[PDB]
Amino acid sequence: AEYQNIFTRVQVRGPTDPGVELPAADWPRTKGATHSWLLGKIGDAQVGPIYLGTTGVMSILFGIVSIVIIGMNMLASVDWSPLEFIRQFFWVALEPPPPEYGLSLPPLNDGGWWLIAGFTLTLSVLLWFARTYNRARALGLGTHVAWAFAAAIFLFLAIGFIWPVLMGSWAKSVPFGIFPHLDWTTAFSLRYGNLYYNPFHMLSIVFLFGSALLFAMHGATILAAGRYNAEREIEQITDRGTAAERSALFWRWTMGFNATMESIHRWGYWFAILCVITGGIGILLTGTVVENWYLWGVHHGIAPEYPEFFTPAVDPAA
Amino acid sequence: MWRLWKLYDPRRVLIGIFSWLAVLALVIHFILLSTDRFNWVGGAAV
Amino acid sequence: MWRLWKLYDPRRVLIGIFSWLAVLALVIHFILLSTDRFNWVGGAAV
Amino acid sequence: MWRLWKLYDPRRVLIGIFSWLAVLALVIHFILLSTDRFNWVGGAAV
Amino acid sequence: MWRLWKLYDPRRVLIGIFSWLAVLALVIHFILLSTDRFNWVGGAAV
Amino acid sequence: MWRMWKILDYRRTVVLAHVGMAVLALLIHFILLSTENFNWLQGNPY
Amino acid sequence: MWRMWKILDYRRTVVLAHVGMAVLALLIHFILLSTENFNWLQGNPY
Amino acid sequence: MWRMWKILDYRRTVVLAHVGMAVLALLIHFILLSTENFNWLQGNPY
Amino acid sequence: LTGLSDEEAKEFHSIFMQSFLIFTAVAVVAHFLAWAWRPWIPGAEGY
Amino acid sequence: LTGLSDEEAKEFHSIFMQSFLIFTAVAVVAHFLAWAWRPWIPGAEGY
Amino acid sequence: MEGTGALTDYMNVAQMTLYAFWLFLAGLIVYLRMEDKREGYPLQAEANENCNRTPEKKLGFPAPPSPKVFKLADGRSIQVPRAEKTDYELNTQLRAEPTAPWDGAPLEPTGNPMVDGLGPAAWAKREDEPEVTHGGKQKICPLRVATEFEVGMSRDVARFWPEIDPDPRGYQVLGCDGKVAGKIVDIWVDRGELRPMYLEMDLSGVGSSGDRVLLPINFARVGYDSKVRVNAITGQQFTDVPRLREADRISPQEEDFITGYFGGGVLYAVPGRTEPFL
Amino acid sequence: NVSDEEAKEFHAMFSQAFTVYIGVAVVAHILAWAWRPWIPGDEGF
Amino acid sequence: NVSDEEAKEFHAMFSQAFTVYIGVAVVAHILAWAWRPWIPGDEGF
Amino acid sequence: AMLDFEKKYRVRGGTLLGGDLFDFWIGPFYVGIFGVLTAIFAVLGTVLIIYGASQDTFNLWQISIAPPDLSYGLALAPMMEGGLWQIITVCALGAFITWALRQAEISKKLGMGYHVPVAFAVAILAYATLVVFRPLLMGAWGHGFPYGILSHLDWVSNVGYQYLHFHYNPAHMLAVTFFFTTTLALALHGGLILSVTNPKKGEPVKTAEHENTFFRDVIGYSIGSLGIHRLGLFLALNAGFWSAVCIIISGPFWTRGWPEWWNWWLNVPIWSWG
Ligand code: BCL
Ligand code: BCL
Ligand code: BCL
Ligand code: BCL
Ligand SMILES: CC[C@H]1c2cc3[nH]c4c(c3C)C(=O)[C@H](C(=O)OC)c4c3nc(cc4[nH]c(cc(n2)[C@@H]1C)c(C(C)=O)c4C)[C@@H](C)[C@@H]3CCC(=O)OC/C=C(/C)CCC[C@H](C)CCC[C@H](C)CCCC(C)C
Ligand SMILES: CC[C@H]1c2cc3[nH]c4c(c3C)C(=O)[C@H](C(=O)OC)c4c3nc(cc4[nH]c(cc(n2)[C@@H]1C)c(C(C)=O)c4C)[C@@H](C)[C@@H]3CCC(=O)OC/C=C(/C)CCC[C@H](C)CCC[C@H](C)CCCC(C)C
Ligand SMILES: COC(C)(C)C/C=C/C(C)=C/C=C/C(C)=C/C=C/C(C)=C/C=C\C=C(C)\C=C\C=C(C)\C=C\C=C(C)\C=C\CC(C)(C)OC
Ligand SMILES: [Fe+3]
Ligand SMILES: [Mg+2]
Repeated sequence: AEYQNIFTRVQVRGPTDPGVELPAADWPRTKGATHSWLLGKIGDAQVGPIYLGTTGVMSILFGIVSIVIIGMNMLASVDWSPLEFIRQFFWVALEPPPPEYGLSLPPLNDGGWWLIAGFTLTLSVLLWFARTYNRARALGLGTHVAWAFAAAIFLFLAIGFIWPVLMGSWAKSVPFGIFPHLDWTTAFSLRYGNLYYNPFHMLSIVFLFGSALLFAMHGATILAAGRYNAEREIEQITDRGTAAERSALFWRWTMGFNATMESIHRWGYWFAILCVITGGIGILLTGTVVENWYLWGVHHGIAPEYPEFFTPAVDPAA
Repeated sequence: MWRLWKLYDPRRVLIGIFSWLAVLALVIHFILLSTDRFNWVGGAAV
Repeated sequence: MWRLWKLYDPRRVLIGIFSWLAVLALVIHFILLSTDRFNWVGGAAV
Repeated sequence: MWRLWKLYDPRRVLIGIFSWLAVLALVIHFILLSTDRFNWVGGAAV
Repeated sequence: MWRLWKLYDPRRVLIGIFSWLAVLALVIHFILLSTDRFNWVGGAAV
Repeated sequence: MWRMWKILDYRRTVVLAHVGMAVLALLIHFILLSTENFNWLQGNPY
Repeated sequence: MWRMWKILDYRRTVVLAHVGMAVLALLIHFILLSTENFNWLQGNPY
Repeated sequence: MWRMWKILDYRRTVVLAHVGMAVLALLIHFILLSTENFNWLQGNPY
Repeated sequence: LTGLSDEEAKEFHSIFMQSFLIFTAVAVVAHFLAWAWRPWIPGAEGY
Repeated sequence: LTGLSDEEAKEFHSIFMQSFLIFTAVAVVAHFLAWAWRPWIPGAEGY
Repeated sequence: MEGTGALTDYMNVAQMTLYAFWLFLAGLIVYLRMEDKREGYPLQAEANENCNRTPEKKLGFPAPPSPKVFKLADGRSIQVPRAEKTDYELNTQLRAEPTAPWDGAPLEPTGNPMVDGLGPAAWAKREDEPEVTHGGKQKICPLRVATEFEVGMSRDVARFWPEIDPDPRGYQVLGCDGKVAGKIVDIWVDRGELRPMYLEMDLSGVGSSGDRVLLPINFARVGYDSKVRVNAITGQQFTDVPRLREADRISPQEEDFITGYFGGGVLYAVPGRTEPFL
Repeated sequence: NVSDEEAKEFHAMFSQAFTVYIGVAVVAHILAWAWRPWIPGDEGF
Repeated sequence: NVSDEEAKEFHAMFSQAFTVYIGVAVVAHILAWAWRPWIPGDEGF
Repeated sequence: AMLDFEKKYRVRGGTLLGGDLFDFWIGPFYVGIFGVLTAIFAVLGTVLIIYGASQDTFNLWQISIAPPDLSYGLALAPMMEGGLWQIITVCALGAFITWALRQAEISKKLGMGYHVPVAFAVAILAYATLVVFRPLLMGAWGHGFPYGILSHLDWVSNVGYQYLHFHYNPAHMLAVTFFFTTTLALALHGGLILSVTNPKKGEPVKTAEHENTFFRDVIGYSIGSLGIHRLGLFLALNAGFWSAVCIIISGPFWTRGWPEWWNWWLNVPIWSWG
């Protein structure tokens, strides 16, 4: 019977926080900020205010146009039926151009809407990167969050823009839909011979699994050391308390080595961005310098060989 | 029209314009390359 | 050689040796069970 | 142009250049290997 | 050249060298075992 | 109307108009490019 | 060669030697078991 | 060129040079091993 | 407002307009050369 | 031991060179034995 | 193997790009490992750990980097690892005796480990000046001096369903053995994270009604029966909880003192907690 | 650090085990070669 | 921070190691060229 | 050797079993009784894996300890026909369980909560789902995945395609979402801490007020320093838990193509529209 530090029991509500004052060139923040009891159980209860700047507003405008174009094409695909839109919600999409158009501009209803939606969505994420970059600089912080986001954009641009351009056709890019973009993910692996054999896909999984592993470790460690005020990590970095000592000692005694309170966030930071960086690189390599990842794996001696269990099929057209 | 720079930071406007010019120039040059007529490196005939 | 025990705690070497002997005995017995000739319970013929 | 070295740490610039030179030299050497004409270890005939 | 043992801790250099020597020896012996000409326990003819 | 600037902030309104018109101008030019009758680079018969 | 133990701690070297030789002794025994001519448990013709 | 050691830390450079040259030497030996004309282990006709 | 006086704002505005006009002047000459190479306004039958 | 004197550093180096030479000499003897078994430098035609 | 991407008879672009990342990843792991060694290094190798019988400093691989300098907002520069935190750790004389003379043997505390600071009761050396917020206010402060704070995130929840939005002021504090140590008289809040950090309580059940003591919120089980249960320590052991130097302020050093004491009860509160199941 | 006597004591302890370990290893390899030599000829084993 | 005398001593042992490494590397490349030249002719190797 | 602040923490007690017999450190590692058990299990499993490598191939990627055939059912197989995989599986389960029990002793000795062993138990639960629970429900140990770096990737591929489109698995969709969300949360949390404690050069280290302000400026909400670690653990553990759910329902509770599972959505009377 002990407090498990899962939900906050006792809460205190002060005045709503306007935030750290910005330089006298940024737009005023919004004036709407409230407190939610439900969100205070997990963490900070205050919702709002939000900053709306030049890049923030422009990113929303590009993002809305992208979402409207995708949504209207989805709704038109089911003959404007809201009932069929709900029924087919996971299946509808905005389809990329067919392969015949290459990298040229296709007609609106033959991949043109996809290219416009992709362009405006790319602009919105690029402007959102600048928005995240400027907010960190305005408060005098480092731009680590912005560059972590830029790593995510790299995979977003590699999958949807850079790799299709290298392949010479917009058709290879991914449709704007839920199940259709899962179909693209599977068809990508089928087309290029089991993307499991892509080494950068393996590495991207290493850091994806390692990110969940690291946050499970770090999240549990901080919650386990929450008795000693471990969640106050800034103070524990500039002034090492016993929580940082116990957290470091917990993992040292467990697996022989440990990080610091600051350095575990570097580990988590790099694991998250390496997942997305290696993923983007692996997508760029396939189709461009590797045709069949399994045959590439056989060429490098990594494909296992299985003993006979059945009578092998022989290609009748071979 | 000189009162703009009283209202707006001259530096932040310049980055805004440069980013707009860089993005627009790249997009226009890319669109021309996609065409079968203005693709100068492809050397297509009219 | 009795001076080795002025360097290593008797308990820690006993745990180390017993762990090594336990692991080694299991591996060899298991390796023999893998081979048909020395799989005594398997009862293969020579 | 010597004023550049008061703006930037000489050590930091040299590491940046040397890393740039190392990566670029590796890239060009491997770019030549990828080509049929300039692959010296492959012994291709022009 | 003897100053190397003043700048560096000799213990850390010896471990560094022996780590390289052990790893390199393992790599080379394994590479030979992977070939057919030099795989001695494989016993392949020339 | 000159009183519009006592309700709306002129500094923010000018920025909103410029980024807003940038999105609209890009969208319309792209739509025309994605049509047969008004793609001036493709030059289809009208 | 007793001067070695003024540089390298004898107590930690012995443990390092035993664990390291354990891995090597197992590794070499397993290498022989992989071969045809030196797997004493399989007893293939030499 | 001994002023290079006031800008660069000599102790750090020597360790980095050895590791960097280990990487480069292993790479080039392995490049020759991946070729057919310079794989000395396979011994293909030249 | 920003930390610029009238003289600073007017000094920036003149250079901004000169830089804009020179940038536009180069861009116009670039488009004249481009039109001489290949016009981008097709006729009723196309190119 | 980290702050070795010049005399101790010089004597460490002398043993270091002798140990390195003995290690190299054993390796060279090993390579002559290995070369007798199967040479690793092929001719123009190969092995 | 022919086609685009080929570099030699065997090497291709996707293979060399992979080895380029292996080199980058190895360098990154070295960098990350060096960042791991900015607190607690070089390692103190006590006399019993070496055949030379003298304490030594161990760096490890990779060796610790150069010290890091943090610029603080108040106008200070602190170099990490801090000199005084290391100096304190290597100069204090522990009131504990190792169970066996060899290295790696656990320490057996001689006196009261909860007040001496051994194991789970240990505290770090921290600054004795109470922290301040960015605005300049006192960071951690009780509700009496921080009147802008009210208990309960939602008034409606705290009013009509007070079980899930409790106000623990006036509750009773129970030790790990059910002893009624005292009664909560105040809540200390962090102006930076807007959270209750401590529950101030009198010691009326085991001492005087005017003696104030701080109970960390993470060591307190605030039940639905107007009770706060402290499984960490016995009710009587509340009398030895470290006291504040100033009645209205708490320093980072004091925070470690208090959380260290309650953490000492994980092993030392009652006999048998330090013993195994079997 | 350690004295000459302690270093010599350790090396005497090391020399005992090294001789026995190398002696068994040498005898083991002589038996192993007598059983099946591991250096193949030009035609193999 | 680091004086001139140490820089001379660092460069002296650096030059010595550089000369020995470069000397062996040159001989190794001559031997490698004597084995199989790595620069193809017009018709190949 | 020990950290300069480690001495005052290396105290006696907190063990679950073994007590004073195994309560000591070897270098940085705490041993305990479960450390001896986890070392015995780890070495035994690894050496058995290396023996299985010796009988097939020493290529690191091609080493494969495959489970027995489905024809053996739940019976223990001969050693070279899946029995070695079964022995290594129980060794791995023993190694993993003793590892978490060792962390519980270390948690108690440091006065920390048992969050880390419990979070690791979710990973153990996912592994036990793959090699015990799902094989048990389907009735044969041969449904487990082989112990090989590249061979178990082929197992994942074929098992995923046994349902013709594993992306349409609803529990798999949820588990992937948690996996993607936790690395997004990790990048945000890792970056935010680094941004505050490593700001633009010259500026001082920022406070917790800057952290809340930054994320409220970007997306309008900030979860706080305590909320993010609860959220990170929540996302990671749900990723672990729903991974076990997605694989446990693949074959014991769903034998058809996963896209066909969504036919219930397509036949909801609210939006049938036909
Ligand atoms: C049959 C399917 C194939 C397969 C085919 C592919 C393909 C194709 C790809 C992957 C990719 C990945 N695969 Mg895979 N993959 C397989 C099996 C697996 C298994 C498993 C256990 O079986 C796992 C764990 C993984 C895991 C992974 C990741 C390591 C990697 C995705 C990283 C990521 O976070 O992207 C998610 C994050 C992003 C895409 C970036 C997001 C950032 C942007 C900016 C978000 C913008 C949001 C936007 C503004 C929101 C509004 C938009 C509008 C509303 C529309 N794959 C099998 C072999 N896989 C990707 C990769 O990197 O390949 C190496 C990839 O392209
Ligand atoms: C009697 C009390 C103790 C005991 C007391 C002592 C004392 C005292 C000493 C030894 C020493 C040794 N003992 Mg003992 N020893 C005992 C009984 C044994 C038994 C037995 C079955 O009875 C064996 C086989 C051994 C074996 C050994 C050797 C490890 C060592 C002697 C060789 C040496 O000098 O290494 C020297 C070689 C090295 C140091 C090289 C280190 C190797 C490194 C680790 C690199 C290997 C890499 C490896 C190949 C990687 C594997 C590949 C992977 C895929 C990566 N001892 C009993 C249990 N023993 C001596 C010793 O350890 O000195 C150092 C020594 O002084
Ligand atoms: C007994 C004495 C020691 C020893 C003592 C020394 C001393 C002293 C020196 C060397 C140096 C060298 N030693 Mg040594 N060295 C030993 C025996 C060897 C053996 C061998 C088979 O026995 C080999 C192959 C080497 C190899 C090498 C090379 C790494 C280097 C050769 C000259 C040089 O500067 O490279 C020329 C090439 C370069 C300088 C650049 C190479 C680029 C590579 C690809 C990456 C390097 C990154 C670079 C260092 C980045 C610097 C950034 C800043 C540090 C931040 N040594 C023994 C073990 N050696 C020298 C050295 O390393 O100086 C730097 C040197 O001063
Ligand atoms: C045809 C292939 C199918 C597919 C078929 C499958 C199959 C089959 C499975 C998954 C599973 C998963 N898939 Mg899928 N999946 C596909 C495409 C994807 C894509 C993508 C981008 O397309 C992604 C992101 C995913 C993601 C996922 C995850 C939800 C899940 C893997 C995580 C997990 O299991 O945690 C669980 C983590 C563990 C089990 C790790 C256990 C940890 C243990 C306890 C500790 C080990 C310690 C170790 C031995 C120590 C080593 C020694 C030291 C290093 C020294 N899949 C494609 C469409 N997918 C798996 C799953 O959910 O099952 C649980 C699964 O079985
Ligand atoms: C390290 C790689 C991982 C990663 C990192 C990462 N992602 C990031 C970041 C980082 C570091 C950010 O900083 C950024 C962010 O904002 O995070 C909170 C972001 C982000 N990652 C996001 C998504 C995302 N990340 C993903 C993945 C990942 N992110 C990786 C796993 C994925 C996946 C798995 O596919 C997704 C979907 C966004 C939430 C955010 C970037 C936001 C953005 O680009 O915004 C602009 C885009 C638009 C489409 C505009 C939307 C506009 C709205 C629709 C307006 C709504 C109308 C109206 C204004 C509302 C009010 C209504 C009125 C009626 C009142
Ligand atoms: C559930 C949420 C995520 C999570 C959490 C998590 N993992 C954890 C923890 C936590 C909280 C720990 O505390 C614990 C730890 O100490 O981490 C450093 C751990 C850990 N997670 C690890 C790995 C790991 N986690 C993974 C996943 C995840 N871990 C989830 C995504 C994966 C994946 C997805 O593949 C791996 C590989 C270890 C680094 C560590 C536990 C190590 C351990 O128990 O080691 C014991 C000693 C050994 C040497 C193991 C030997 C085992 C056998 C005897 C032999 C091998 C058998 C095995 C079946 C071989 C399989 C090979 C093939 C699959 C290639
Ligand atoms: C009717 O609906 C209303 C209006 C009511 C609102 C509803 C909206 C709805 C329901 C929207 C639903 C949206 C959904 C479900 C979207 C799903 C999106 C998914 C899952 C996307 C997943 C992957 C997509 C990717 C990765 C796309 C990548 C595309 C890229 C990167 C495109 C880049 C294109 C560029 C850069 C274009 C350049 C143009 C140039 C000029 C270069 O070409 C010449
Ligand atoms: Fe954190
Ligand atoms: Mg589709």
